[PDB]
Amino acid sequence: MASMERFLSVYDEVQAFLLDQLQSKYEIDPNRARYLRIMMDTTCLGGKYFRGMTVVNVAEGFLAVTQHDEATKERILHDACVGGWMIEFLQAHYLVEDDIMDGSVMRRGKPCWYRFPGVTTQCAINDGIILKSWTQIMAWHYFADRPFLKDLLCLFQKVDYATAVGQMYDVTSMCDSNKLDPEVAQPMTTDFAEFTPAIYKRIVKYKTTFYTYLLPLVMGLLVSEAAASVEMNLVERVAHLIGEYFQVQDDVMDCFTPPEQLGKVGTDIEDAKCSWLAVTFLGKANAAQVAEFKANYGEKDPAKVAVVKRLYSKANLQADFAAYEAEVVREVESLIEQLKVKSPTFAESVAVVWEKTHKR
Amino acid sequence: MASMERFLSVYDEVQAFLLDQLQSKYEIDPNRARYLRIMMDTTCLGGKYFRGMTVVNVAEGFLAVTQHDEATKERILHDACVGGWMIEFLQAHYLVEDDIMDGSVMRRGKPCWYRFPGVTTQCAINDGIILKSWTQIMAWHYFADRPFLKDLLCLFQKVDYATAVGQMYDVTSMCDSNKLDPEVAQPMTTDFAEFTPAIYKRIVKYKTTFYTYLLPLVMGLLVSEAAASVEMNLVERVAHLIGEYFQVQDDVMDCFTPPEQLGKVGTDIEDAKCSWLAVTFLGKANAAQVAEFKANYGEKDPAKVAVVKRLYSKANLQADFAAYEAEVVREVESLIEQLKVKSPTFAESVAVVWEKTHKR
Ligand SMILES: NC(=O)CN1C[C@H](O)[C@H]2C[C@@H]1Cc1c2[nH]c2ccccc12
Ligand SMILES: NC(=O)CN1C[C@H](O)[C@H]2C[C@@H]1Cc1c2[nH]c2ccccc12
Ligand SMILES: [Zn+2]
Ligand SMILES: [Zn+2]
Ligand SMILES: [Zn+2]
Ligand SMILES: [Zn+2]
Repeated sequence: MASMERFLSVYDEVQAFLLDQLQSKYEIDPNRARYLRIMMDTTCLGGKYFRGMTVVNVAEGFLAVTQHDEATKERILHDACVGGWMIEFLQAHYLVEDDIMDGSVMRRGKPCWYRFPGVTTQCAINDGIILKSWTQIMAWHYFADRPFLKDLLCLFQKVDYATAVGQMYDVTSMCDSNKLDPEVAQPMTTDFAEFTPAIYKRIVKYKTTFYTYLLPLVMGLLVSEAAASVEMNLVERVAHLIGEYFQVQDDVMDCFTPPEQLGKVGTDIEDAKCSWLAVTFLGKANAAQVAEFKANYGEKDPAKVAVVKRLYSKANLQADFAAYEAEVVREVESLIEQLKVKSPTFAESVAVVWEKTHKR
Repeated sequence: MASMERFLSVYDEVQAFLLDQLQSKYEIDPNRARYLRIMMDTTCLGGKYFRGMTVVNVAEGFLAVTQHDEATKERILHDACVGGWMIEFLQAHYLVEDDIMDGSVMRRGKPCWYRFPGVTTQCAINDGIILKSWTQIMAWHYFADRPFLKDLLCLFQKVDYATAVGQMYDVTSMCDSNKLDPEVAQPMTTDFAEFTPAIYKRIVKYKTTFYTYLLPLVMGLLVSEAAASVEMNLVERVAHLIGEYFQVQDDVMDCFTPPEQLGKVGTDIEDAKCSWLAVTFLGKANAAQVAEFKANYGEKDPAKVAVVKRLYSKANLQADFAAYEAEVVREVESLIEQLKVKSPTFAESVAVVWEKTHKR
């Protein structure tokens, strides 16, 4: 069985399980079951399934070098699929709630879920809640007697929290920290002093890397019973590095990838985000370029957004991206080599994760 | 130590723990720590702490009849407090997100959290996410080696899901079920056929009773190591009964308690909610009263809201409330007696829970 086909089949299985359980235990009626089915499908399907598949791919690496009964190999791959769907559903929660928080219009070439006519924000906040609850229902049902359940739930819990923290860092990244105050509306930064590489790294580390790289890699180890084969400090370091690179790419694409390819009109400039482009621009600009940036950043007006996009082009940030890319290739290859000391198989999974990120 | 004083002290302890951990592990800065402190305080404190205190009160019942070392009694009461705060923080999550979903203005005589000038919906959705994440961080840290941790996490997980499901039932309770469709905007019911006692019971059971009564009672048993002393089907039945009664009271107060005492302008009539008053009115009204109800329910216009409030007064729903109250007293006393068979101590805790609900 090709891994994707298996992964997708298990989607249907898990869907049927959750909807059947809503009918047999939660007194749900068929129309609300259908609404939840459509919500699940709309919010969980249609991406690349990179996160979930990584769990599968890591478990597959281990199966290739381990002795198991056929039924045990099937159980491990099933677990990896269910674990991969937990992560996909966790992502789905975040995208639903983030699109509402940000007033986003499109996601993957279709309207954000809250914008569907029969959903609205009033339902969609709650639908996002249900998405994350489903992660836990999946785990407790499929993994009830599993030796890794404790460790998986504790990991998942910490990743989810880190992610929420990172969302706070992200949506506040254009405020001056000294002024943040629930009681007082926030004038956006005028100095941009907090647009630094270290601060940027903090935002990305928490908002993206834990759920996108750390969780799938570690979940793949846990469902394999393989965590003690690896140095967890190395997994953390490589996860944070690769996940940073992934987010820098995303930031560049926000600004420069045409909307049909992105699936979205990018609005990071209008949203004053602490993006890689803004931080890097500010790391090389002269006084006049800085002053023009400050006059135009963070504003819906398209003439102002264009001035920022021009500032970026003429700053030749492509060069900085290529230098950043070269440094990450060094560090990621170094980490892959260190991982080979205790697990060559896992190191290869990490190499695959890196290629799929690097090329896309 | 009076139980409240202990409960409140443990709030400070847990707060310090979560904020210190954000600084030592999550790279948080002091201004964002302060923002999270104020969010926690605003959203978690100021109510009656009925839910959390019930956990304490049930654990206290058991301590009174059990032999324990002093240090064990302190550990059980500390656990009960932390467990009680999990529930308080879970409630806080729901109120934050519900107030946003419903576009509510006030909560406990103060602006809803999303309405604070330095919060906004964009932050508040996420703050509500963090609230629920904190429940899990508390459990894993305080209960890491506890024999009940599995059972507590699984229970909490199921209650939270039931609650989310119940929120879906509540916000869709004015739609015709046959028309619910994510793709199509929802004309509210014209027939009110789904305003029935059974349907009403389904909404309240899921939206309120599991988190308000079932979870605190069962948590109190789990932290006491006392769950096998009791018939869980009876706990469920009494929880659902008392929690129904609590919600009927709430519904009556929405409509008839002046706003300064409620802490809120009630909007259930404008919001077309399936409330006890609407269902009960429809259970006794004549044709002309029904037709006048349908012409005015579910509309902001204050002349229309007054017509509905008059319809309710002149229908003498006070009589139906008194009859409903009498029946619940029978059933709750019956259940309390059945609970005495295996645990007289627990039955008394349930009697206390009932009195605090019945009188308030
Ligand atoms: N009328 C506007 O659209 C202004 N707009 C709002 C964007 O949300 C965004 C960027 C900007 C200012 C701002 C942003 N984010 C913040 C957080 C704190 C303090 C200021 C901001
Ligand atoms: N302009 C208004 O305020 C109309 N108002 C909106 C209230 O939210 C509410 C009651 C009503 C109709 C409605 C309600 N809820 C629903 C769910 C599905 C379908 C119709 C409704
Ligand atoms: Zn966002
Ligand atoms: Zn982006
Ligand atoms: Zn509500
Ligand atoms: Zn109410």
